[PDB]
Amino acid sequence: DVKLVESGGGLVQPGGSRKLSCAASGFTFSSFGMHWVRQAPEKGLEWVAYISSGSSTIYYADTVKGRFTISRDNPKNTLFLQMTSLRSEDTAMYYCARGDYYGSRGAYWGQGTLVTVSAKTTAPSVYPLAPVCGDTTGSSVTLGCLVKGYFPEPVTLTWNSGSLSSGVHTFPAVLQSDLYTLSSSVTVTSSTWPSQSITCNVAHPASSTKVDKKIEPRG
Amino acid sequence: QIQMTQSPSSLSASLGERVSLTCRASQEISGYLSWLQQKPDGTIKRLIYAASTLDSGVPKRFSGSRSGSDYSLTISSLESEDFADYYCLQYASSPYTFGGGTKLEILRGGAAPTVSIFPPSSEQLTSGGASVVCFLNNFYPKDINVKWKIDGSERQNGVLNSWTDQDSKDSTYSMSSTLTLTKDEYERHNSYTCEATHKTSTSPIVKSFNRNEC
Repeated sequence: DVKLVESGGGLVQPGGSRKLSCAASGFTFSSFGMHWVRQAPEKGLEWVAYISSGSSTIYYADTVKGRFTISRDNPKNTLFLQMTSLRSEDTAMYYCARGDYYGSRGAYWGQGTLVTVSAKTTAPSVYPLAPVCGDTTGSSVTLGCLVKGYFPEPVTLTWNSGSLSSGVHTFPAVLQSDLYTLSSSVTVTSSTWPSQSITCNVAHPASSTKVDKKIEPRG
Repeated sequence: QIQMTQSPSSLSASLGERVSLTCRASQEISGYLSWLQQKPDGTIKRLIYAASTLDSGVPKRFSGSRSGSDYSLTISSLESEDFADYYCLQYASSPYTFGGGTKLEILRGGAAPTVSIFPPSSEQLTSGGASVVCFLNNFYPKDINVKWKIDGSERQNGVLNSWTDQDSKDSTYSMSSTLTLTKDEYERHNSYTCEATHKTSTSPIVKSFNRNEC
């Protein structure tokens, strides 16, 4: 099925620029117009720009009119979004879409690319939450992982390199001051832990931080 | 640059129910209006174009209609697979505009949270900090109240809560409450309590631990 991978994003100092990309695959890129839609944190989708396959027609939202430039590389199956004079109002998750908004498969990692308009990167500190008390569920025991003090978002978190996917809740990051804290809880059978080694894998791309923290007995 | 007015901003509906989302344009658009659904994974997917023409593969239980100014999406019979955010789009005028959107929450049976508390790790402690975490898992409704109590007294400062969006698989929510103190405050109190109050119970769900004795 059609796949579409957004991939520019990152921290940008206000006034700063960025150039996003969207690798289209699964269909004849050259025959379709494309869109760039964005979505602010506590706001809904917003259309950004449009470009015909011949790049002969180009539409831009009043908001980004004059600072963003849409382009595409037909023989390279790629869409681009050149951002410039980046306002904090530009801080949002960016998604590219086929002209007919055909529901497309994304990247193994997710959908869209986040770009924050702000200040300073900071690496998170990953801490393993073991029970001692860590109040199970029943004959099931829950374990956690706390990623605190980081900037900017996102942080990727998995359990046992992704093998452990059932029972995990990753609560969304919460910005306090100008740093984020995120946590994930995973529920296994009383029989799994501590026997089967459970690890918390955290990745904060924005700082090349990658840590694996094994949850061990105590609390 | 036509303004699209969408309603309702949000709603909870039991499966099997009928849902009607409505979109109004600030000026004529002659039926050039689409209804897309943004799935929980970010995926945007058009359902209807030209106001009432379904895209292929789109389930017959979705249908659009126009009533004067009103553009209406109707979902006769909510399926669990229809858990998403719906937006309407006008593609009549050169600067395309979306509707405010509608956050759909699937109504469900009461579910009491499964409360668990976690004392500060040794790593954090050596760092001079102490974060006590409490996970209130798989409950419904979303409304829940968490209190932190150091020794007897209820602490309000330093709590950082975060909710989970409705689980697309079991229609429940989860919460994560964190109290953060310095290692010196932590080290000089004993019991650390996290008590949650939810519709499913009369008495608070309480979880605690006394530090002391490494």
